[PDB]
Amino acid sequence: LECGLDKNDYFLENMSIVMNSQDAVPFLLDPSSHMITVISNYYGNKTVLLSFLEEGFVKRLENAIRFGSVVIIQDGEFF
Amino acid sequence: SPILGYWKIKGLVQPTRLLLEYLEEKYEEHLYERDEGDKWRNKKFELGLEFPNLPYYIDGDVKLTQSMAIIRYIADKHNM
Amino acid sequence: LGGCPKERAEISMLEGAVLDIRYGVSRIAYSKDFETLKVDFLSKLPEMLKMFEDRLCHKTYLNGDHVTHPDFMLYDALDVVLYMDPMCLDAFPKLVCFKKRIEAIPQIDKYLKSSKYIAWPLQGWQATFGGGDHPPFVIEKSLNRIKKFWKEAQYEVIEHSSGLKLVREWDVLEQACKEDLEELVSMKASNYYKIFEQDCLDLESKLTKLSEIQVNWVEVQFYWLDLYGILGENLDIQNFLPLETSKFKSLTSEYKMITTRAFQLDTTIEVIHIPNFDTTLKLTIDSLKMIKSSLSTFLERQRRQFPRFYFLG
Repeated sequence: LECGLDKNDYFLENMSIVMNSQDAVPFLLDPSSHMITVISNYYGNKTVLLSFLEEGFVKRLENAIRFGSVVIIQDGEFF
Repeated sequence: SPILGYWKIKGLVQPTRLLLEYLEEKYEEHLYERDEGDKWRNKKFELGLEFPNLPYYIDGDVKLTQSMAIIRYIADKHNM
Repeated sequence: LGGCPKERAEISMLEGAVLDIRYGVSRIAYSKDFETLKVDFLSKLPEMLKMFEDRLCHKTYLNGDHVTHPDFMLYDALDVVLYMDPMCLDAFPKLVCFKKRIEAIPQIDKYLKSSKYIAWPLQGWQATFGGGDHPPFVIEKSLNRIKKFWKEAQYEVIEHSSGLKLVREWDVLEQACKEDLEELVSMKASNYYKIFEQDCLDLESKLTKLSEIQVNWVEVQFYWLDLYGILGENLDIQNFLPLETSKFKSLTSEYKMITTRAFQLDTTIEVIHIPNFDTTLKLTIDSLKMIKSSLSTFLERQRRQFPRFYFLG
């Protein structure tokens, strides 16, 4: 909440689902990209944003994997 | 006459050279000159030694490279 | 010992030759000169390993179907060279096997997992290679690929109709620099790069300065090439613009010496170490852009005199 998650019981449940279990990659859908910033406040400097449409996608993710970078991929539709 | 390969110099075969001269055993040399590196690369791998290398000794189907395997051979050829 | 005098002496000869390799490693491992020596070692290594790959054709272990002593010698060597290089085996599957085979022997495998096993270091703790308390991991391996690429940097150079020599095909190095720079930024996210941290900061400052001169240099190269079409060839054009051609040729001298000094270096990275390069190019591009801008004002003032010229272009 302190980052800026919404008070809603729905949105708390959702966040709990995303965080609590990570044996699998979570897919976030939100029209208002207020959630993209929530996870950014949680992981801070380590937060690296990419998108499956961008040019250097190919390489930048290889750099993200190698050094423990917490990654959010901006266009999940395109994969 | 057995065949000893090394640079035209004392290098890693010197002791062996002495031993040979000690046992008054005759031999012939494959000598690498100062700027003769080609000549080496020319024979380097087509010699059929157990490990190609320098120096090398070759006699009665005794192919030796590794200064130790070589020296021991000369030594053994005189029961030593 | 083996089957017979011959096979027993053969097993001893293997002992010897294996040590001539295991030892070769440790003699350049205490040296401060390690980081650059490995290159020439790993290149020779193949020829030595090869002999063993052959021996291992139609044999289950070195020297036959039963495990022999030389197999345990080569295994020590192997075990040690794989820590230095993880891909020492990759090019020789028959050895990758021999290695796993040893590790597979129930007794051995049970041992490596036991309390009796001393797992690491490889060489006396003082040694440069494989010493110290705990093995580091990838950060160095990647930084080495970055440094390697930059002490090979090669630019298509082609001299055109007149004096100066041109740098063609910008993109490849253009891209590489920016990518390898983004790589160092992501290295800050890693846990164990704090003290190894400092060196990378030096290589980061070296490449961030290479992109500083990369940005301006492509601009210079483009805007000179463009202006050469316009003023470099005719007498009529330079007749109308005298202050412009007298100032173009003065820059043409400087950049001709700047390129030929930078080309003969043979290392594009080495260019950041050259005296007054970012300052020289920033001066050159400024003046080249003042000429382009002067021509622009001349052509439009020509067009306003006879407003048909607006139609022409």
